[PDB]
Amino acid sequence: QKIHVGPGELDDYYGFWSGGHQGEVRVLGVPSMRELMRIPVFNVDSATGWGLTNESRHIMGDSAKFLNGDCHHPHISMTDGKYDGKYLFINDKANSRVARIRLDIMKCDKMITVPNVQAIHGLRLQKVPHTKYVFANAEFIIPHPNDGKVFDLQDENSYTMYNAIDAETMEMAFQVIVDGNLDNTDADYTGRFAAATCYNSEKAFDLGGMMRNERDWVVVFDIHAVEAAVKAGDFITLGDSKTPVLDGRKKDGKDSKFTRYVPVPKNPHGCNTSSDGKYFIAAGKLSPTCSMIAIDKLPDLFAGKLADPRDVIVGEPELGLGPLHTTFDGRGNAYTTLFIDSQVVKWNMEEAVRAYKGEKVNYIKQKLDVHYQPGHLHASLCETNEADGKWLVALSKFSKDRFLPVGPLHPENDQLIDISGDEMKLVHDGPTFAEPHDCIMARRDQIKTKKIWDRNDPFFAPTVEMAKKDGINLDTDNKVIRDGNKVRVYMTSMAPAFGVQEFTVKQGDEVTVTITNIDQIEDVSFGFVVVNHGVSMEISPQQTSSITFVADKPGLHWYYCSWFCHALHMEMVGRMMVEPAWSHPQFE
Amino acid sequence: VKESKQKIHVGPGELDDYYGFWSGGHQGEVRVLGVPSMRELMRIPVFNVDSATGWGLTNESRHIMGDSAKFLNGDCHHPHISMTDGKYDGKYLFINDKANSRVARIRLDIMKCDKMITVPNVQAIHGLRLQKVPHTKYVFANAEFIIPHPNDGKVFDLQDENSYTMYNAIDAETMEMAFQVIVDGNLDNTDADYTGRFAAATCYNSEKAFDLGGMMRNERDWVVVFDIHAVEAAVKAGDFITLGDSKTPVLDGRKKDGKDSKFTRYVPVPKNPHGCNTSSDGKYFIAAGKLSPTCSMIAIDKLPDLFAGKLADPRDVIVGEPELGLGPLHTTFDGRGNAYTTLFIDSQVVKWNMEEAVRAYKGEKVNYIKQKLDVHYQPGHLHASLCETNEADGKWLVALSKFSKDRFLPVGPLHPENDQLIDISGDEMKLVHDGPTFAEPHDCIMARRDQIKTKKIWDRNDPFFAPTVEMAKKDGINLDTDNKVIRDGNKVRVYMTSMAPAFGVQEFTVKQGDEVTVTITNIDQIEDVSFGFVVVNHGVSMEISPQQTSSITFVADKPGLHWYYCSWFCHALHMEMVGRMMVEPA
Ligand code: CUZ
Ligand code: CUZ
Ligand code: CUA
Ligand code: CUA
Ligand SMILES: [Ca+2]
Ligand SMILES: [Ca+2]
Ligand SMILES: [Cl-]
Ligand SMILES: [Cl-]
Ligand SMILES: [K+]
Ligand SMILES: [K+]
Ligand code: NA
Ligand code: NA
Repeated sequence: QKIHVGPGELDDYYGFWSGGHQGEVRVLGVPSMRELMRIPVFNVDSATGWGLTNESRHIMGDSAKFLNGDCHHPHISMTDGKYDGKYLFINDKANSRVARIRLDIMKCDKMITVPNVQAIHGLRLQKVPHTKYVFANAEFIIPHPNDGKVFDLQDENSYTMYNAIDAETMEMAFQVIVDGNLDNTDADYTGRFAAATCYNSEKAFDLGGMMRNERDWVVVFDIHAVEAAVKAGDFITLGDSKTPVLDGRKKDGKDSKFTRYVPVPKNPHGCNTSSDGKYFIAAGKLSPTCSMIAIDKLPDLFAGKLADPRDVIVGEPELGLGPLHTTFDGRGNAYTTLFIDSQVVKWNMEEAVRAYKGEKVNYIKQKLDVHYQPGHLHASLCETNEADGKWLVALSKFSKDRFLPVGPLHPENDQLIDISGDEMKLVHDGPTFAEPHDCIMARRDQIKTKKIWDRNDPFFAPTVEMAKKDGINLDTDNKVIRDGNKVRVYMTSMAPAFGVQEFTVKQGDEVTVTITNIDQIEDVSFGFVVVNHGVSMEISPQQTSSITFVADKPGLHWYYCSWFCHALHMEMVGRMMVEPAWSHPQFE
Repeated sequence: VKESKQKIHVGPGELDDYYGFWSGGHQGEVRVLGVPSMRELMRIPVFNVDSATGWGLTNESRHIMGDSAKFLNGDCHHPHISMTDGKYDGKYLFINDKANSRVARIRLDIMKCDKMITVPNVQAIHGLRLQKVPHTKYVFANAEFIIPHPNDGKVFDLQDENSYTMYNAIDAETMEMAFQVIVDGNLDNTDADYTGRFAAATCYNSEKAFDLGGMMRNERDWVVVFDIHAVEAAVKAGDFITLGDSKTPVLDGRKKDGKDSKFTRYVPVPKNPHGCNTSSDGKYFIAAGKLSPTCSMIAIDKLPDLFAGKLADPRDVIVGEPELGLGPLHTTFDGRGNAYTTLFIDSQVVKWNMEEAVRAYKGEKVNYIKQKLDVHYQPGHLHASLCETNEADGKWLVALSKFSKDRFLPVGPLHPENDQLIDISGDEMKLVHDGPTFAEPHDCIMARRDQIKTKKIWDRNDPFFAPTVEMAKKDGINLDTDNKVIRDGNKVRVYMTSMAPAFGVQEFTVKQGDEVTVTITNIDQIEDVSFGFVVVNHGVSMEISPQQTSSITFVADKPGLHWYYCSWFCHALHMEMVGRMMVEPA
C-alpha cells in the first residue's frame, strides 16, 4: 500500500475532518494527509467571506451573529448502506446547530439551530434505505420551558432530547424526550433502529454525581414507532417550535413505545454500528470494556420477548483503560481507542461474543501504541457495508514531543495506520489544529465535484431574485442602482478587470456590491476587498456573490481583487468615492 | 559535482529540521509548518477571528487589536523574522494586512500575535520587510494605493498635488510609528540593505493612474531608494510635518520640479516591477521585471555616491539587467552566488549566477542561466532557506504557485495554492513535494530549528494578559488562587482557577441583561494540558493554556439555565468538565 503521494500523483481517498473548536470542515487527501481545502461552516472566513457575504448569512440565519462553533462529527449521506456522495453533515456543540455541506460545490448550503435544546454533540446518519434522517444528540439537560423560574435538573420538566432532522429539507422532523442525557449515536442497516450513549443517567451537574451509577445505558429508538406516532398525531410541541415532540422517558418503570434502555457501564461514550450491521458497539470509557448490543435481538426487546434489557448484550470484552471509540475493517475485527492506555486495540467481534458465553478465547489480536491519548478513530468506509479495511486514522489529543515545539498550545496528532494486513502499521503522524474529533474517508470515485458554478445554483438564488427586482441581468449588467440611502452595485468581472471600476455614494449609504464571475475557465477565482471597511469575499467562475457594508467614511476608498488571478492581478482594482455628510441633507 | 539528494520524509517520531512561517493570505492568520515534511504544526490567529482560541472574542486579543477588532478579515502576504547582525534572532515575526491597513507582530516564544497597528493616513499595507543591520530597529511597510490628503471627500483626483502614498517605518520594539516618507508613484515590495542606511521599494504606478492601461503606460517605473540615515537626521532635527491627527513625523520624498529629496532617489526600472529582494551577500537590490522579462540589479555599494551627487544618472547604480524569461516576479538566494527567480508566465523557477549577470551587462559573452525548473503553475513568491540573512544556506526552496489545476484531487470551484518544495542543495534544483495550501499564502519564511525557542508553559507575568492581571488587581483578586464572583451593578466579573477536569467555579447566577466577564486561569504546569471555555448558544469560546489567564465578556441576554463546558480535550473526564450559568428573569 503506497504511503507517499509524489508530485503529480493524486491521493486515493478524500478525508473530511471536523475542525473542532475552530468550527470549519477540512478536506484532506489520504494517504498524503495534506489539507486540500477548508470549508467554512460555523467560523467566519476572511478569504471567501463566509459569515460576511449576504449568501452565507442567509444560510446561517439568525445564528450569523455567532463567530464560533465546535464541530466533532462529520458524516456522508448514504443510499442502501453505501456513501452516495451528496451531502456531508456536521454538528455544532457550541451554538446547538447542524450544518449541511453540498459535496459537489464543497460549501455549507444549509444550517439549522435545533430548537429547545442545548449543545448538539453526537450526530450520525440513517443508512437504509438511504439518509432520510440526520440523527443528532443534545448533550445537556435543561428546563422546559427554560425561562429562569426552574433550574433543577431533577424537575420533571428538565430533560434533553434526541433530534431527527430531514436530511433533504434540513428542517426538524421530530424530537424524542429521553431520560438521562445523550453523548454519541449511530443507526442500524434497516432504518428501524438508532441508538445513543448516555453518561448522565444521574441527571447531575457535578463530577461525582455524573459518575455515581455503576451503569448508565445506551438508549435505543424504534424509529418506526416514532414515525407512527407522528403520522397519528400523537405528539406535543414545545414553545414556538412546531417540531413533533415524543416522550421517550420511562414512567414509573414502564417503557415508552419509542425507547428501550440497555444498562451499559460506565459513562459510556462511543456508539458505533458494525459494518456487518450486527451490533451497536458502545465504548465503556470509565469501564475498561465495550458492550455489544445485538441489533437482531432489538425487535424482540421491543416486543417484550426478553426478560431483561441486558439480554440484548451479547458481548462485553475487557479491552483496556479508557475505551472511547470503535471502528471496523470489514473482516470481522473491531478497532477501539484506549484513551488512558494510549493505544488502539484490535479485536475480533465474534470471538468476544463467544467469550461472553464463557468459551475462554483470546479475542484481542494486537495493541498499537499511539501518541497520545486517542479519542475517535476511523477506518476507511467503516460506516458502510463496503468497509474496505485499508486505512485507519486515530485522532489523539496530546502530541507532546511528536512535532517541533510551537509554544504552550500544541497540535493534535492524527495518525494514519495501515490495517490492510493482520498487523497494524503506524505510517504517518499528521499534526492538526483545534482538535479534530472525528473524520470520515471516501474513495476518490465516491465524490464528484463541479469545477464551475451553475447559474441557477440555490446557493445564490436569493441574490438572483433581488437582482431581478432591480431589473438586473447578472450575466451582463454593470449598473449602480440607487434607492434612498441604499446603493446596490451590480457588476460582471473577468480577469483582470472589475466590470464597475468606480462608483460614488453619500456618507452613511448602505452599499451592497454584487459581483458575477462571468468567465468559464476553471481555477480563475476573483476576490473583492474594500480597504479599511472589513469587506472581503470570493467570486469563483460563474458564481454570483454579494456583500453589504456602510460607507461610513468620506473620501476615496480603494477596492481590489484579493485572489491572484492574472499577471495583472495587482492592477485589478476600483474606487468607491464617498461624498461627505456635510455636503448632503442632515439627519440626527 | 554535487548532487541534490536531501531526505524529505519525516517519519513518526522524527522531527522537522526547519520551521516555516506561512502567510495565511486572504484568510488572515499565520501558519507554522515543519520543513521538509511541509505539515502544518500550528495556526496563529492575527487578522482572522479564531473560534478555537477566542482570538477576536477575548478581552486580551481585542485589546491588542484595538479599534480594528471590529474587522473580521485581513489579507496577509509577507511574513518576516527579526534580525540581529543580519541573522535571524528568533524574537518576532511581522506581517502585513492589505485589507485593513495594518502591521502585526507575533512573539515567537509564545506563537501569538502580541501587538498590532493600523498605519495612519494610508490605504493597503502590502510590501513589508525588516531592517537587517545592526538589527531590526524598523519594520518597513509599503502602502500600495494613492489617496487624497486629507481624504475628507472634497478631492478625489489622484493627480492632485496632495494625493500620494507613503513609505512607512514602524518601531519594531514599541510597535508605534517611527516615520513616513511621501513618495511619487506607488509602492509594491520592499527590502533593506546590510548596513541600516538604505532601503528600497519597487513602484508600479509611477503613472498615478487608476486604470489598467494607464498603470502600464511607462516603459519604466522605478525602485525608490531611501536614505534612512537622512530621514532619521531630519526627524531628530524636527524637520518634518504631521498629517491629520497622527503625531507620526512625515518627510517629503517626492521629486520637486525635478530636484531630488535628500531622502530618496528614483532608479528607473522596467516594467511595473514587482519583487524587491536584497541578495544575501549584501551586494544588490534585485527588482523583478514582471512586464519586462528581466531583473534589474542595483549595486548597493554605489548608493552613497548616488545620494552624494557623484553619479551622472540614477541608472548608473544598475549593474545588471539579465534576461530570464516571461513574467519575473520574485528572487531568492542560495548563499552560493546564485539567484532563483519565479517566471509567472513561463511557469518556472530560473537559477542564475549574479556575478555572471553583472559581467554580461558589461558586454561579456557569458551564460549566467544555470537551469529552469517547471513548476505547477504560475509561481508568485519563492523563498530559499535563510535567504534574508548572511547565513543563507542553499538547502531548501519553496515556490508558491497560484494555479494548482490538476495537481491535487478536485475539491469544487475553489482550488488550493501549490507550494512546491525544491531541493537546491546541489547543482540541480529537484522538485520533491507539492504542498496544497488554503487562501493563497503569498510568501513564507524558513528558520532553522535552533533559531526558534518557544515556551512550554506561560509566564504568569506575560504582557499578553497583563491588562487582565491589572483588572484582577483592582478587584482584589489573586488569579493563582481565587474562585470568586464580583458584582458591580449590572456587571458581573467571575474569576476562577482551573485544573483538569474541573472549572474552579462550576456555577454562578446573574440577572438577565447583566454584562458577564469570565476570567479563567489554568493553574496546572503539565505541558499540553490546555482548557477551553464555551458558553452554549452565547457565541463565547476561548483557550486557556497552562499558566495562562484568559478572559471574555458577553451579555446574559437569555433567562434560564445555560451550560458552559471545556472545549479542549484535557482529561478522561473531559465531557464532564462543565458548569452552569443561571440567569434570573425580570
Ligand atoms: Cu465530541 S466526542 Cu469522543 Cu466525538 Cu470528540
Ligand atoms: Cu502581496 S504580492 Cu507577489 Cu507579495 Cu503575494
Ligand atoms: Cu482578479 Cu487577482
Ligand atoms: Cu477541560 Cu476538556
Ligand atoms: Ca453516569
Ligand atoms: Ca507603471
Ligand atoms: Cl461514536
Ligand atoms: Cl519581494
Ligand atoms: K490537544
Ligand atoms: K489560487
Ligand atoms: Na436554515
Ligand atoms: Na497597538
